[PDB]
Amino acid sequence: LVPVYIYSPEYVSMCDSKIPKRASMVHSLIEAYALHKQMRIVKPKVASMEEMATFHTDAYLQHLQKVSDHPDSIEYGLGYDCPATEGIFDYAAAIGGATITAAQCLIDGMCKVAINWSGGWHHAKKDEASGFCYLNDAVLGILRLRRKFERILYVDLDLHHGDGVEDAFSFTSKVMTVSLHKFSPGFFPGTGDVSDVGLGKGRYYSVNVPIQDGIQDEKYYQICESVLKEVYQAFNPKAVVLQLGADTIAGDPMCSFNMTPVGIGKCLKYILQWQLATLILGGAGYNLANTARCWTYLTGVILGKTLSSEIPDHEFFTAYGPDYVLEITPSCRPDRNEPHRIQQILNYIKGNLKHVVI
Ligand SMILES: CN(C)c1ccc(C(=O)NCCCCCCC(=O)NO)cc1
Ligand SMILES: [K+]
Ligand SMILES: [K+]
Ligand SMILES: [Zn+2]
Repeated sequence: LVPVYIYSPEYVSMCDSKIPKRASMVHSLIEAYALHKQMRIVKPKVASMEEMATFHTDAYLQHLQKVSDHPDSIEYGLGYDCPATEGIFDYAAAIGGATITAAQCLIDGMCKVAINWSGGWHHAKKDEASGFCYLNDAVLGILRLRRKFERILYVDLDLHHGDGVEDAFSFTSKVMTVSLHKFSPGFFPGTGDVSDVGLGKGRYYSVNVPIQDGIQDEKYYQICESVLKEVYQAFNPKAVVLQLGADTIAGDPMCSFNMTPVGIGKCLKYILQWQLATLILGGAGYNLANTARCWTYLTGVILGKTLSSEIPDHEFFTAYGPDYVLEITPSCRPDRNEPHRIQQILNYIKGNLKHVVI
């Protein structure tokens, strides 16, 4: 019935310690619009060792636990991108447990939509941290959904390729991954061309949409809708995990895409009208107020509400200056997506999906 909102004061505090206080900012703006009163608030459980090991190796988890300049930390992806800091293991278990909790609410029929805005760390591998992701909560959520759902669709609308989730399932046809992302030689993580379709028994069950700098709402939605329409018809998913990293939004320091929350919101609406069990994740997002703006707007989308344009007073009201509105304005810079290259990509994907059964 009513969407589940994964939240506790303790969870937000844990998450608050790259994105300082971002979790507080997201939650307080959502509360400032009183959207929490229309959702079922569910305290997240901390992920157990066994739950985390549904994906990650015990060697990696014990190392993460142990360092939470160790000679083995380079081997496990900890360092330049993923600093070893105290309590990072408790932080990871909290995020992983929160997404698992959301997945369990979906399995139990408590809701059709469960939200963990602090999840979405799509780069972590079974045995290695990557791209500021210590634990892959999306994979953990998908593996939990697999207890019930025979076909799971993962949609990744983060600026970056969801490589960790794709690689985790690249050999299976039970989970289809779809990532829209900037793809450009030199741009992290460097994978996810349209020719990347998965491996072995999973061949054609990964979909990658490489997009160039400067794309705005209308063309982004056209791409997303056409891919997801073809995907829905070909795969007939029974559950969806949706990653909504806001580093695509105009004003992010990544300064790559030029999206607003309204355009992401149309993609979200298209997925929601499927009326499937849907697990909503956040992810990256480096302009903190814009990320709160985005995910607050999307929470309203989930609840079918139109939010007031004026940022309501709350703890972080001043971060929304000097104009204090919810809307985000695209930057005045070129869209580098050639329409015929985009259509070539769509044709390639359509052909790939003709091989997908059931
Ligand atoms: C100014 N400064 C200190 C930095 C700027 C950029 C990066 C970076 O992109 N590094 C490569 C790793 C990018 C991982 C992207 C994480 C993400 O948003 N995934 O969705 C690093 C430092
Ligand atoms: K993506
Ligand atoms: K797959
Ligand atoms: Zn990203």
